[PDB]
Amino acid sequence: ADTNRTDAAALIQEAYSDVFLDSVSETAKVIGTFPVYNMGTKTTNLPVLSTFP
Amino acid sequence: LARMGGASIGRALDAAVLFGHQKPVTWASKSLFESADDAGQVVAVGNSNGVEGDDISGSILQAAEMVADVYDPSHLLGYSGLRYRLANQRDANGQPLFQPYMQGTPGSDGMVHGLNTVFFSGNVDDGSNGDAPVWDRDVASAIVVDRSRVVIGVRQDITVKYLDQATVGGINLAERDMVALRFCGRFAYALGDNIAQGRVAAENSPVAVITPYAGS
Amino acid sequence: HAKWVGESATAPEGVKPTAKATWANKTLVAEELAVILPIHENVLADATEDLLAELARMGGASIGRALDAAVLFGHQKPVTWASKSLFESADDAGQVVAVGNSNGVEGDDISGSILQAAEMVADVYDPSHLLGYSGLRYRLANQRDANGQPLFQPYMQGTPGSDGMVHGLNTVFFSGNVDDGSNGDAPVWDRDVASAIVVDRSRVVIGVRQDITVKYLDQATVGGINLAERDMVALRFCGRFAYALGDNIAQGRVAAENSPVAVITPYAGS
Amino acid sequence: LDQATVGGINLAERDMVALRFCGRFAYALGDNIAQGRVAAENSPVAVITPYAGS
Repeated sequence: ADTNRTDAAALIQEAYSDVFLDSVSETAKVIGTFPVYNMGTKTTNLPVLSTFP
Repeated sequence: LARMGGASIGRALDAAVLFGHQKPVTWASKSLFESADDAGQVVAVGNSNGVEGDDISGSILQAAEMVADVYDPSHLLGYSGLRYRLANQRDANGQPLFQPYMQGTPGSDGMVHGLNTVFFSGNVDDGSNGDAPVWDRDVASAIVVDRSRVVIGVRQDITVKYLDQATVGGINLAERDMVALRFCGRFAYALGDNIAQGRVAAENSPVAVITPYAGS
Repeated sequence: HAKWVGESATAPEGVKPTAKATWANKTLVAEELAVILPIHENVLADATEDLLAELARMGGASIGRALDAAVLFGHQKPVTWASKSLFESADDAGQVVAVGNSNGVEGDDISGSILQAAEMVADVYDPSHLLGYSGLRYRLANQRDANGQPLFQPYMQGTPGSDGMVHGLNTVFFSGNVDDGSNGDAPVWDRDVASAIVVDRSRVVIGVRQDITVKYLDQATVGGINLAERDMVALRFCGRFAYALGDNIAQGRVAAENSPVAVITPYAGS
Repeated sequence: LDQATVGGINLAERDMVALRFCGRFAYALGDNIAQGRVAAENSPVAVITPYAGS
């Protein structure tokens, strides 16, 4: 007879740690990188010169 | 969940603009890689030990020269660790190219040949409940771009709505004690890629690709 | 992940998708390692030296070596430690770099190989430590061109520089022996399997449940020896330790596989 | 509730409203206090039952 870990089990709490717990990281880059145009409607037209004499 | 909803939208926008991954059918512009590839502005890296310009630094200078012809190159886009790839470039005798000697060798990533570096990472919808990468390393080592020729249209920036009565995905929220966050934003993209060169309609790109060494 | 959605009232593309997030669990489990050092009371009396102070030094050092060998290479690792050893993490991730015999015309001399291993960890982590066996300064010096000029620093004049910092990685040197399970020796670091390891230090946790304690025994039965009946004594040493590796940072909808560890392997050829 | 679907009733579409009530509860009985070498059986409760005869 010896009062093993399974006889004492109800006295033995596991602990918890946040050391490896993180949110998602914001990896997106195109809005930070390229110039942004604020659109007032679904479609916008951009005229460009195509040819010259 | 608020962080996850926001971040998930930003990743999907990057993958559409760079490589055309799930790009909306109404976007008439080529994606960055597709613009350069169709313009033939593609520099393959080689293994000459830089006896040619075909080492990665000589390849970056060639890709920048292709853009600098009609446009003004400003950024280098790629995946991270570029400092470790610019270090460890070797002569036909084995000496380093990029800096004098190996002793102090992993320099700064942040500015390469006068181009600002931008690093891309993460995953996006594959169309089958799996993952696809934002940057496809099998087709591009890096992209050189003139930043001024890309316009990103923000029609509506990312918004969050809190749902506590709705039905979503067949779930009646209120009778089940569920809640949901709804995330959406509205975006557009255009590339100013064919500046006129004469009396015939031009074919250029403000984008050039460096592609990995495929051989041996 | 987000989806590109349309504007219909009845068609399937006019409805927004649902999605999950998922968490998982990693465990530190404390495991015990120990030794007992028995000796005859007459030998303690007749020796010139304080043999109990010497055996007290031997017991503590023996435990610290056995902990290092378990964490780095998985040598006699407890079955209850669910995490991969550092080498096993890199090896399963395929983050393995072989040193070559090229005089550095390849990227593959040891200084080039350290940068390739640093790049592999830097892909999803921040590498900060280089682990190996000592004398690295003498191997960093004496790296040569196909012409015989030095690769590492300008000229041979002042050439064995500091070990302590190398390619922006802090160096750490491992040495000694551990139980081979057959009453011989096994090395803490096997030089025939790895030249060095690159690691992100922050992804390793060492749990210390009980730091090493010494007990003097003069009546106990140990190893089948009745100590007091044989006019003997012993020192007992034990400590309790755990290890976890934060190896698989999430990447998307599917459960990811990564390593914060890359291995550099010796030149195996002729 | 005024917009939800509850019990098949689309509330807004039918000019209905509802009140939703909930609470969360648990119960434990501290019986079987230990008496010795063997796990003991003993209740903190005794019941009085009505006279059955006629």
